[PDB]
Amino acid sequence: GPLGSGGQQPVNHLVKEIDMLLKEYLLSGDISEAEHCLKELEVPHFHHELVYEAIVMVLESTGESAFKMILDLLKSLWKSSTITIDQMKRGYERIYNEIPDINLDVPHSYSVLERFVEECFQAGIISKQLRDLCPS
Repeated sequence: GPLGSGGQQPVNHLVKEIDMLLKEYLLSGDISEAEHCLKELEVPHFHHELVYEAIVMVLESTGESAFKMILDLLKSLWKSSTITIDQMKRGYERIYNEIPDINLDVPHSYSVLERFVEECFQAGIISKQLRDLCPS
């Protein structure tokens, strides 16, 4: 019985779906093709992570290239009945509790989150509650 790293099996396949999905979309540039991959799976209890990862993705990035991609990506998924109101709020709240160094160290991401949040406020996907939760 050689080795022995954990008594469980590799079940992190779903995690790769989003990782590859986001990257793929950022490469191609089609929201219709992206949603297609998400439609294949019916796990609404996981998609919540997609939003967060998507937001943080650009938050750390450097350019509006991904900013509009992610924002427009989640925006469509929200009105496409793919991202319930409880999902977005739950995904955004994570940002307020997942910005340890993203804000302090390397001052630039914060300026993005603000624009990303305020931008959604006008889209009609987030209520004053969430927008108010974000630091301005």
